[PDB]
Amino acid sequence: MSLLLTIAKEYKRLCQDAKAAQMMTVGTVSNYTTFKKWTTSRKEKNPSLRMRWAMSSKFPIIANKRMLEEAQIPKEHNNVALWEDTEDVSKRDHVLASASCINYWNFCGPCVNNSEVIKEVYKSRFGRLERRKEIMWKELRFTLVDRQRRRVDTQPVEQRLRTGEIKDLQMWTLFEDEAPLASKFILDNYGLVKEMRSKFANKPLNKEVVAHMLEKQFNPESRFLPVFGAIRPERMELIHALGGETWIQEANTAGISNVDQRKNDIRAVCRKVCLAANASIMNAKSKLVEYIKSTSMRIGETERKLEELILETDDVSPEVTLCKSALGGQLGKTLSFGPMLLKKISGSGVKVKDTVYIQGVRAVQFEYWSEQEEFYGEYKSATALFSRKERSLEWITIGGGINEDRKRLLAMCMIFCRDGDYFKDAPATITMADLSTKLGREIPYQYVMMNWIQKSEDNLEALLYSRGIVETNPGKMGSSMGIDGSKRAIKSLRAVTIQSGKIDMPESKEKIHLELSDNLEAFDSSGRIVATILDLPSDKKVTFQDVSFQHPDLAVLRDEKTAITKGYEALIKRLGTGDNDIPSLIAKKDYLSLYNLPEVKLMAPLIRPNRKGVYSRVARKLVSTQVTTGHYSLHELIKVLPFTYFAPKQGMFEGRLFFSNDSFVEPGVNNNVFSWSKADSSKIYCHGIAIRVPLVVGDEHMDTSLALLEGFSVCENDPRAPMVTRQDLIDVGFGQKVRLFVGQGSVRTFKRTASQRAASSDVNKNVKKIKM
Amino acid sequence: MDMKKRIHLELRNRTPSDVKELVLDNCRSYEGKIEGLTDEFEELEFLSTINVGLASVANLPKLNKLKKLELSDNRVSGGLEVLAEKCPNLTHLNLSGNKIKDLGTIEPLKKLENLKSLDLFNCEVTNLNDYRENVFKLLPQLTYLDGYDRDDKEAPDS
Amino acid sequence: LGQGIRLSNKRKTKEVIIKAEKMGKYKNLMREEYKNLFEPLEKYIQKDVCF
Repeated sequence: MSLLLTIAKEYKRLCQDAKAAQMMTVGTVSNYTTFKKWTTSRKEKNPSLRMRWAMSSKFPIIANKRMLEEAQIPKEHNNVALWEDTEDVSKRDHVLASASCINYWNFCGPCVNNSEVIKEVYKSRFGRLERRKEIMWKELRFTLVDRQRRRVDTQPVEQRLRTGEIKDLQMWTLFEDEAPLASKFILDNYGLVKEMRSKFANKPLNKEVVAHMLEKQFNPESRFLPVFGAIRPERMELIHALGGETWIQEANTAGISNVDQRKNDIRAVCRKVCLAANASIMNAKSKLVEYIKSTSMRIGETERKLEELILETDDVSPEVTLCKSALGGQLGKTLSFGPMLLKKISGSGVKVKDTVYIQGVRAVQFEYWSEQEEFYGEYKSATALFSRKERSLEWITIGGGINEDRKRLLAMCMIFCRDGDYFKDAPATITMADLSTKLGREIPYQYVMMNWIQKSEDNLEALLYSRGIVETNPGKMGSSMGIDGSKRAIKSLRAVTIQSGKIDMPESKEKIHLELSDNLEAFDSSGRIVATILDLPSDKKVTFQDVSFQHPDLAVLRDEKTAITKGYEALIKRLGTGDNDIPSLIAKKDYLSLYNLPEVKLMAPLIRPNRKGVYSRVARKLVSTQVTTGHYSLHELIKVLPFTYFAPKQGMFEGRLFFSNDSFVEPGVNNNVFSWSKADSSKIYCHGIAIRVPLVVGDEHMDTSLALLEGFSVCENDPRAPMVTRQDLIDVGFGQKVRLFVGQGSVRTFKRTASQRAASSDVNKNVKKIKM
Repeated sequence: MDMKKRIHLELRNRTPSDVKELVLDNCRSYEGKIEGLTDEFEELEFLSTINVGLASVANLPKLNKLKKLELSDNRVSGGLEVLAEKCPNLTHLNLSGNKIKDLGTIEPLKKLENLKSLDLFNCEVTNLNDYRENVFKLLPQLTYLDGYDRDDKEAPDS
Repeated sequence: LGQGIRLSNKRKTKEVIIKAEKMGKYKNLMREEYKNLFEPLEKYIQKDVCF
């Protein structure tokens, strides 16, 4: 308004100068950032002394002037000085104010209607508070603690994201007029944005603070700390008040934040799909990728794509690793040999060949690495630090707390190093059948011996006996391990050391881009294997909740419900741009041409034939009623259209529309067959399966011009077309052009025509036509 | 969205003096307060405001030709005195889905001598004893209540 | 005499349980109401009962 005119006058005055003009004319807008640093640069060494000296004065702060005049803030109440007309050297528009002035405002001053929005701004810390309040403390005890050092997360966070996925989110919720082009993360996560937008809209707020708080709300604070007991963010956030080196304040904190359940579900799904793709013989790679992209799952309220969560988590499991490898997702340098965990500290080497005779004379190749290399190893409640040297386990130290876990870790380590005579001459018990190739897929002798151990405890005992045994020398009695896993004995194993106190887990902030084979075995720029499908449980049955396996092979429904779902899908795919589609017809109010679509003609056979006319009447009625005015709900037409194909008739409609399979849908209420919500207006739930509706038009429920972006696209710039805003963008015609401003210092030309095709397929298929 | 944009959109270049109907359902109004309404709307005879986070009806301007109103899905409570002065020619009213506790809040509606039908559903008042009868004895001019007259006579379509 | 009294710390995280025969051994810990109802009868007690 008048303020706008003042801004224009100021811009004019500033351009009248020469230097300001040169700088606002030369270069791009990014220079602003640079200019933001050359100004207001001043620091202090010990702000503490300076603060005390400074606050001692009688008007130590600065403050706005007009805000005080408007706030009718006087210069005294009962004789205490509150501010004095004057000018700071830096701001030039601020006045020196007293500490007493702040107190004055809070006690009696300018009241505001409401302030509960704060609870949303700092939601993380109110969550901390609530989690604390729901704890039941317990006694306090004194003792020594085995605190192991390791990298963990201290901030419980749902839907952990990246940074590039945030810099955009902070705009569509706060600064939409200055928003950039729509990124994929937005189009995919629409309901999330809508939620974050519903709260911080039409409110008096400082927005920079909100953005900072949102960054914290989406940042898992990763720290390298000493830890004891279970590992959960709910605890690490207050570990300081649970136990130290000499004391422990017992307390139960198991039933809060429901975090690890999501991770175990994810890993179960990963295992399932990995096995599924393994069922194949030549395309398990593409099969797995398809299973991935053909799947989704629910998190709290929202539905997220699997491949998106997989690239955000950090669960180092032999399942997640494979998936993240297929999708080209980089990851850390962490190994996996069966259930155990491993990490290399130093050393090097290279592959080498050797052979062993299974029964009598049966040569079988097995490989082993060359020079000395250190490794840390982590099994359940047990740690170890060992060294391998030319097909032998040189030394090892342990700091666990259990005998069974100790023995299992030791055995798996011995295997990992091919130490012993068994790798020189396998036992009679094993045979060529147990060797490999369940159905053709070979197996290295390593995992063979692995399962041979997991089969019987006596195999493990014999394997341990393969390691040298001697008499426990004096003094080393404490640092010795028997066959049962006892901290001391009269005779103990060879080259072993024990101790109380776990080993400090190493650390490295490194990333690597690995690959995998057609047999589901990943490689890392070397012949080393980081993961496989033999190091995971064999199989198990589970009933996954709030998941969407939208793939034929990964489906249990029959042809009837599947046909209904596919008919709905096809009917939705006509929700794009261009004439002959439902949006253009709605705009033209041609409610009749919808009845003659081909998709309804393909879904008609599924309708109950003895009452198809009556239902048809009702459906057409609703459609006209919604179309003639303009007050329609897109989630009801897509539901009732399949019935408008036949001819109306007479009869009593009793509230429900039945198909030929004794499954109905009701016009207005959500059911198992067709459900949706105003929260997530971009999804349709049919028989549990989810369907993503494109964003071409926005009906009464949808919000803020974020529901038209999938209908627009970029085109060659045309200076003839007009320039408009982001709100009038809805009044354009399908197929028209218009110029527009995007983000900052950028103008482009858009056209309301979509392009459903992506680049994956086009790149993937075209690359397959070149390897011939 | 927002009642302002909704209104400006419904007004497809039409003056706010020749319309006979308006609808603003599935919108939002800051502080549950009307925004964009004036006395300019004179020929308006119908209104529909549903699920807009409304809480009070103080701001609504003077509308005489109005003869039907809908305020369901909101959380209005207490302000029914404003309806008499602003809209004295009203006949049909609906409040199902709002915060209504006692009858003292309903008493002002007696002055709407032009009132014929009222709709109270899902409110606390309905959970009382002798509520239909006591209401009828309070508002005698009224004939229909939630779609049913005395003796439970179902009302016609329209 | 029925089941004996029970002790507890402030926060109630710990709780001793004692029989009747030994309440004469911790008469100092018990609250005044129980204390004024137990001493005059200690004479008639033998091990855990009242004559």
